[PDB]
Amino acid sequence: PKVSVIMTSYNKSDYVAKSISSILSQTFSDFELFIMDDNSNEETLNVIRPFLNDNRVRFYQSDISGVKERTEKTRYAALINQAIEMAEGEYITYATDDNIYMPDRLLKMVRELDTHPEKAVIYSASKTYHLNDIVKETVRPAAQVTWNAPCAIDHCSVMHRYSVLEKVKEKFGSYWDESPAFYRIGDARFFWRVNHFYPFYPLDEELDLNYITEFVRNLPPQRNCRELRESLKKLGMG
Ligand SMILES: O=c1ccn([C@@H]2O[C@H](COP(=O)(O)OP(=O)(O)O)[C@@H](O)[C@H]2O)c(=O)[nH]1
Ligand SMILES: [Mg+2]
Ligand SMILES: [Mn+2]
Repeated sequence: PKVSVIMTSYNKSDYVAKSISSILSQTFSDFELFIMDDNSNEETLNVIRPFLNDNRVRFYQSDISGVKERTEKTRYAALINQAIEMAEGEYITYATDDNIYMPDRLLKMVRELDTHPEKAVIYSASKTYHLNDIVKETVRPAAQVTWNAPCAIDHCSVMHRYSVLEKVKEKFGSYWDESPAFYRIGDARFFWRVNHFYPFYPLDEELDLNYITEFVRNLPPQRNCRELRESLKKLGMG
């Protein structure tokens, strides 16, 4: 396949079917979808089950159980790293169990990378609807090329060439950072690694949507956004 979509899942039974359906109905259909379930409860696994009949889905379930194992590593970074090692696509993109892709997301992002060989990482705008009907609507624009993506751009709004993963692994030893000190902001920490070598190019369209309507005590102190952002400003790549 041209694209590898990597989705992480953990106990969001009321949302995961809408997320998976949004990917399977994409107008660009040449992808493989990894569904990396982190050993969710029965209700969630039963919602996911029928989607395993789609021949593009590659379903993996971890054996993770209990607070020690849940807090040893940033779990979605570990699962994304596992999927990357099995990925066959030229372009890599990410999805979560509570985010929805707009129907033309893959077509438009693939076209941006096919059309501009000089771009290696692209990001789109993102929208969040607050329900209570809609009480609030938030948009995260994609209006400029940026060398400082941490906490400005979400996990679910990006697509990049597989070759980006090579450069990152050469300097850092892994793709995503599995250290549990970056649990709250794992996507930002991966973007911080990518931003040592590549800027993020904007695609000014809202292509992903979010609907908002013992574990925490066993994590190490959480590093923050300001730390990553200041570190890149200091790095001075743009
Ligand atoms: O033990 C866990 C907890 C979460 N996740 C996944 O991590 C991603 C980010 O999680 P969450 O939505 O809880 O984070 P937030 O929205 O706070 O960034 C989601 O795909 C979850 O399914 C996971 O794989 N294992
Ligand atoms: Mg987040
Ligand atoms: Mn979430």
